[PDB]
Amino acid sequence: EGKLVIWINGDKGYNGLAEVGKKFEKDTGIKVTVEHPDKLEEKFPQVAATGDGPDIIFWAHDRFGGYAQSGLLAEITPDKAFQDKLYPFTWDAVRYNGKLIAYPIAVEALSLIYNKDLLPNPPKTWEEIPALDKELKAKGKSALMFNLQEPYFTWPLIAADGGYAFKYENGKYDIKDVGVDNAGAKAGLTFLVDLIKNKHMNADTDYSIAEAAFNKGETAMTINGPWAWSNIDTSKVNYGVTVLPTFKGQPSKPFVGVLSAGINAASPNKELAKEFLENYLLTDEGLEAVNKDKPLGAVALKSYEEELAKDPRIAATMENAQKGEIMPNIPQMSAFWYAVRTAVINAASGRQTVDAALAAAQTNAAAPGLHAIYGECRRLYPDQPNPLQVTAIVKYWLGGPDPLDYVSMYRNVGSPSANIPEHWHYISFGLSDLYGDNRVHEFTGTDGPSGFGFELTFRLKRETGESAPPTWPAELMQGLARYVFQSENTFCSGDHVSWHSPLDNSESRIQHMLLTEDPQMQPVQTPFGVVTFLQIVGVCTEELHSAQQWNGQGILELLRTVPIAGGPWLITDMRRGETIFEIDPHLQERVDKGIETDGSNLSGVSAKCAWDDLIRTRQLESVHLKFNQESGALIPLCLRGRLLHGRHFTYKSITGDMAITFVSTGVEGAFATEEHPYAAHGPWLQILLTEEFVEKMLEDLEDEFKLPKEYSWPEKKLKVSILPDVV
Ligand SMILES: OC[C@H]1O[C@H](O[C@H]2[C@H](O)[C@@H](O)[C@@H](O)O[C@@H]2CO)[C@H](O)[C@@H](O)[C@@H]1O
Repeated sequence: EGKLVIWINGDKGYNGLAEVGKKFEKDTGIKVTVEHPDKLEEKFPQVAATGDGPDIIFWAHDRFGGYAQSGLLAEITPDKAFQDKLYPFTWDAVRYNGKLIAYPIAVEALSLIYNKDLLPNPPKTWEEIPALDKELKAKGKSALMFNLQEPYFTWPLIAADGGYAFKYENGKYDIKDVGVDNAGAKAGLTFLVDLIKNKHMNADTDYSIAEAAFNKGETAMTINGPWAWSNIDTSKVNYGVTVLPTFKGQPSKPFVGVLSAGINAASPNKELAKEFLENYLLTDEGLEAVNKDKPLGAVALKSYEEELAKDPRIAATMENAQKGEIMPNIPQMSAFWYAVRTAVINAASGRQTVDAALAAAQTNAAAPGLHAIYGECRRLYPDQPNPLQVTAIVKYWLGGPDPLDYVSMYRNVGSPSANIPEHWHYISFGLSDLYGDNRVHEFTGTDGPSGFGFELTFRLKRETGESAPPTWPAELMQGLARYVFQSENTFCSGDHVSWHSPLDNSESRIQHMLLTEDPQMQPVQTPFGVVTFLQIVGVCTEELHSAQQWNGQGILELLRTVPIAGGPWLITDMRRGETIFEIDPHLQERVDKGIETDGSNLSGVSAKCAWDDLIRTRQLESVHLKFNQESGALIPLCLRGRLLHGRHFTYKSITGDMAITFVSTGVEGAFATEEHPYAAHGPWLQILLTEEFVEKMLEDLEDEFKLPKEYSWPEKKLKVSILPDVV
């Protein structure tokens, strides 16, 4: 046996297609499920990896070339007698690198739908509409309303003056030659932004807002595909479907899309899928059942096409399809669509000028490394297609100071069941290789790290009454990114960073940072390398010191067990006023134990100290070490945490040039022999302590405020005193 699961976008006929699925189950006994998940075009390549996905997937052909290259689609194998049933150009739309990768279903193209009662003669040009809108606003109506959230609906205007996505030149598509940035495209988008300034259209208008407006008669026009006609029938609005308005004398060029059905390559039911598609859905009866639910446009099945051809609504669809351009199916299409999805929104909402919104989409459409990261982000935040975002306006590769080209700011609602608070999630762009053209980072192929190999992320606890994420952390990430770039020393999970300043420039006690693998962002494959995601975690100086004395990983584990200091997701709360050792005093024990068993990472310190006798190599037999109180409290960590693990530890002087290097029995390099344990080169003193003597010395050192204290022995002496160093 086997099941058959189908995905089809919500605006299409999923109920008519379900009827066809019923007839299949009747005649065959195989159950056909139909689902219309949100953002199915993005979710497919996500869950086709785990094969948790549909046996069949429906969408415009432009997406498929991208699926096919990722090996997510099985090649379809119709015989000649079936191929003759559909038009040759619709098989063209589903052909990628020589193979048929999906069955074509229907041809879609945007048309101008107008309310005959409100507007008997629809305007032949775009420029007519501002005028036409004043007349309609007088009697309380509007002239035009259509989806401005999706570039698919505003692209006909942008392309009217000849703006394009990729150029069909010399037999192929030129992937770097994108045309969203030329005069024609700016002329089209400038005109769209104008309409919104003069309040003929509103930037907030999405699909369901426009559809409701037109179907209640509140607006005289709209732009939409054959699928929308069904609901205008139910509204009983007296409407007609016609050619789109011209712009500057040239026609609107809508991207024509062929609704196609592909078969999952991980489907165990490729044969059942071939039967359902070839001998049920693709016939006069099957296509009819889907057309009745929501019109398909001009179907690819020659027979049922000639039957509907009379329908003037179809005639107007193909008239606009002729003036438009058929969408390419190359993998780079999704990139292009996203680049423009943003450009149009930013340019319309006022976030950005038309001239720079399109100049942005130009570099970002071409740019593979950027795309991949956005793809993960969109995997985490499906319902935030346009996040507040900081952009470096003077790019880092034109001499600019700030190396992060972008920093995106998402809203993470957290988890109420697992005690993870609502917070802001920042992701950076530019530490990895975004463009792969040797502009910022050396191109090192698909094998190895992409640029530095990671991007920063940050999770900031949401303060109360905060409508939007603050922007100060984007500044911080610019600071860290500069730190990495200039030094060329990369970071790993567990590393620490001394910042010595409250991260937000308020008095916050959080003044440092540990780094750790972001708990949600998953490493990505890029055509320029691999990109993992490091997350910054704010910490107090007390905690930064623990991480230096013990380890980064160990302290990170602790921040996870104290919810108000990070929790499982290590969220930074900038209003935290207590260290984790003051919240849970019994944690200090865990660290000390962690040091006794793992050992200290601290190889030395710059502190107030000196030594005295009681270039050459002076061999001595009586030594008097002098420390500050602060650096004297270190001595037990030096003994227990390093000399016992067979490691050296060095105190540098900083008031001079003296130094004291404690050396265990049996470490290479070092000139105290233990025939004569106290040798000096210099101001450079090395003193070797046997395990026996270290263990007893630790008993004798118990750190109260008495000074100067002094400890003595048969070997040696050790003072801790106060001002002498600074004087
Ligand atoms: O807007 C970007 C989007 O455009 C196209 O999506 C269309 C789709 O082709 C239509 O059948 C209908 O469902 O409207 C969609 C836009 O809301 C592209 O096919 C798609 O890849 C792209 O992301």
